[PDB]
Amino acid sequence: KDLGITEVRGAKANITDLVVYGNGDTFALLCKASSQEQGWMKSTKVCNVYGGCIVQVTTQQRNPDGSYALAEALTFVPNNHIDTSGNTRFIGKI
Amino acid sequence: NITDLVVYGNGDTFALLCKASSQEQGWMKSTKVCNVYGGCIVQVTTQQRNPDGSYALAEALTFVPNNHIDTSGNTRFIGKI
Amino acid sequence: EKDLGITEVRGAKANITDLVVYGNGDTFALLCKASSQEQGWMKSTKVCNVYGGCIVQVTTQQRNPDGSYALAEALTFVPNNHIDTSGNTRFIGKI
Amino acid sequence: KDLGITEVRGAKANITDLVVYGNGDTFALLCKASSQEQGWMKSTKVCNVYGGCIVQVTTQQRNPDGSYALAEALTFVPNNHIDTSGNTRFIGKI
Amino acid sequence: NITDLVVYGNGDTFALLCKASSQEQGWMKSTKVCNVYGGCIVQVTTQQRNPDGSYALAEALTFVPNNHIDTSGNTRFIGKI
Amino acid sequence: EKDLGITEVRGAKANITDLVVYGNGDTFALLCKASSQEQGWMKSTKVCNVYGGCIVQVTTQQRNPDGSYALAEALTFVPNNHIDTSGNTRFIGKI
Ligand SMILES: Nc1ncnc2c1ncn2[C@@H]1O[C@@H]2COP(=O)(O)OP(=O)(O)OC[C@H]3O[C@@H](O[C@H]2[C@H]1O)[C@H](O)[C@@H]3O
Ligand SMILES: Nc1ncnc2c1ncn2[C@@H]1O[C@@H]2COP(=O)(O)OP(=O)(O)OC[C@H]3O[C@@H](O[C@H]2[C@H]1O)[C@H](O)[C@@H]3O
Ligand SMILES: Nc1ncnc2c1ncn2[C@@H]1O[C@@H]2COP(=O)(O)OP(=O)(O)OC[C@H]3O[C@@H](O[C@H]2[C@H]1O)[C@H](O)[C@@H]3O
Ligand SMILES: Nc1ncnc2c1ncn2[C@@H]1O[C@@H]2COP(=O)(O)OP(=O)(O)OC[C@H]3O[C@@H](O[C@H]2[C@H]1O)[C@H](O)[C@@H]3O
Ligand SMILES: Nc1ncnc2c1ncn2[C@@H]1O[C@@H]2COP(=O)(O)OP(=O)(O)OC[C@H]3O[C@@H](O[C@H]2[C@H]1O)[C@H](O)[C@@H]3O
Ligand SMILES: Nc1ncnc2c1ncn2[C@@H]1O[C@@H]2COP(=O)(O)OP(=O)(O)OC[C@H]3O[C@@H](O[C@H]2[C@H]1O)[C@H](O)[C@@H]3O
Repeated sequence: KDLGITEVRGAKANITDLVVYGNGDTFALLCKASSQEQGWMKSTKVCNVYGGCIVQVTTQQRNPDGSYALAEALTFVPNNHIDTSGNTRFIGKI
Repeated sequence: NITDLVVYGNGDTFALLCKASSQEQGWMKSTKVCNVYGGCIVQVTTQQRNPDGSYALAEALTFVPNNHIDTSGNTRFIGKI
Repeated sequence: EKDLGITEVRGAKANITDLVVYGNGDTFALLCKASSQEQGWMKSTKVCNVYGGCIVQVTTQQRNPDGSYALAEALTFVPNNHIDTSGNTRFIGKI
Repeated sequence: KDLGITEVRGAKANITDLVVYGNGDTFALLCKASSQEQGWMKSTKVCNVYGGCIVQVTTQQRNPDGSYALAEALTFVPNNHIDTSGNTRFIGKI
Repeated sequence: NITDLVVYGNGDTFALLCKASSQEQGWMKSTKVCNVYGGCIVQVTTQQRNPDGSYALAEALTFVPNNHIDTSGNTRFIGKI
Repeated sequence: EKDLGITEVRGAKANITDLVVYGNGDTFALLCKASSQEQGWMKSTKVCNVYGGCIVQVTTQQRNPDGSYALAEALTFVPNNHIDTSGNTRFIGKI
């Protein structure tokens, strides 16, 4: 598992057998932290919709034996969108 | 692909919005959407295979008012009903 | 092993000899399900109709090669919809 | 793990070292299915609050090696309460 | 009981509502509540210890409008603000 | 092993030599945290302020005796509240 992917173009450039259906950036990356050595990645991604957005938080932790623990959570946020017009993205009023 | 697959009801009740996967790295991630009256139900799914062949799994779900997955083109999107 | 293909209580009672049910075990009614007993997974959506809307549950279970399981659950309230079980195919729609 | 507990009185009568803080029936059992042999239990519990209720779904699956997999989920339901005045409980209008 | 415990902020931001546990059977289940303006945040927690000493964990969270955990008596409850 | 006591990005960068951060890594600001590095667990609440409310995340991680981990996450929207970080103790309150 590559712990530092930030967009679908960087994913296709680093995973040789990646298969993507639909718009791979439907959930745009808001922020992410990872340590390849400590084996973890945490990210927030946002899908803009009519009148609000869908916010996803993701955690993945690699174990010493090579296995993984995973968690995901999701919520709807009214009248906000992720702004992707800057280098540092944020959620704000539509 | 699955010889003994059994489906109850509409197996596409949650229609696929997007998906990424890698068979070698052993993970898949998808978003699926069920259109209902006045809004839609959005499901996110992650599955990761481990080196010993076992799996880690996660799921999350939310309601989105006044949106439907629009399947009228090749690229689906969630938008105003 | 876990039966991954149950669709209602009557079927569970007929296939699980020691099943114990408290209350109405069809409170969360099956909307859709897919499963493979040999590949070892099931995914289902269930709906509990309530006053003014319904509660929707999505459920995933995956069997591992060593016979253990991975599991996930998620839940949301849906206003002004109910599962309709009056026809061959069930659906969520306006109350 | 006892897979068939239905109320806090039955839990105290079967678990010798059980410790309960607060009202142990804050989340009242709505429905439950379990198989001791297949090793699983699934339950819905409901906490009545002002103007609505909190609904919890719980799944626990025992593995061949004696370990467990667990999952939980929670949502708020407006203008409904669990009715406990009958033997078979239901969620309905407050 | 925990010698190296480190707490940041108010360690009781989520106040305990109820809890059940068994040290021998190896599980604990709790509900905790954070009072906010106009409502409260309700967290449910489960932890199960395995025979090999490892753990399974689960968490869930929801917002409840116009309720607070009432801590004015020995038995706490969620009720109208 | 996982550092279970991080409270902000500056502390993570100073204690995790290969940390990589995309975007503003304090987007979810720490509200409260408890951890024991020796017992192997951490529990935290983080808040992302947005227009008209905030997003609240609760996070749990537990280390197992074999060095592996169990994890859980949950998330909800809270209307008309923000985390206030202007004082010694942070709190969620009216915007
Ligand atoms: N809820 C999802 N539903 C469907 N598909 C998803 C979801 N979530 C992730 N994906 C796909 O996996 C790829 C890499 O994911 P990843 O390497 O495992 O880490 P990440 O933090 O989740 O994604 C960070 C960025 O990557 C880009 O492509 C992603 C997505 O195409 C995206 O623009 C992300 O914003
Ligand atoms: N949130 C729940 N709360 C309480 N109890 C639950 C829940 N969810 C499931 N149960 C009980 O387990 C039995 C078998 O479940 P299962 O075999 O593991 O598969 P499934 O997809 O979850 O349920 C498919 C159908 O089975 C029937 O009986 C179920 C339920 O009585 C039902 O009519 C289901 O609609
Ligand atoms: N909440 C559910 N409730 C009931 N059943 C479900 C759910 N979720 C998935 N299923 C069933 O599993 C099949 C394959 O699942 P899969 O191979 O494991 O990956 P996926 O990302 O979840 O689904 C990608 C697409 O597959 C199609 O059939 C699905 C569904 O019939 C669907 O149209 C999906 O849109
Ligand atoms: N979100 C919770 N928060 C705090 N505490 C909880 C929660 N959930 C469960 N508990 C406690 O465990 C005991 C047994 O739990 P159990 O044996 O593991 O199975 P169950 O289906 O979850 O609970 C079925 C019934 O048991 C009674 O006592 C429960 C509770 O005091 C209750 O009235 C339940 O309605
Ligand atoms: N939902 C998230 N989405 C994206 N990224 C996240 C999330 N959640 C955490 N991160 C990143 O991991 C780093 C270390 O996290 P961690 O060490 O594993 O502990 P923690 O309790 O989750 O975060 C405590 C503080 O750490 C700082 O940096 C964090 C974050 O940049 C932050 O200011 C936290 O407020
Ligand atoms: N979402 C959280 N965010 C930050 N920190 C958290 C959260 N949740 C828990 N904590 C911290 O762990 C300590 C012990 O946790 P614990 O021993 O593992 O069990 P518990 O049921 O979760 O908490 C029972 C009571 O303990 C007190 O201190 C807690 C908290 O400081 C609290 O007042 C609890 O009300």
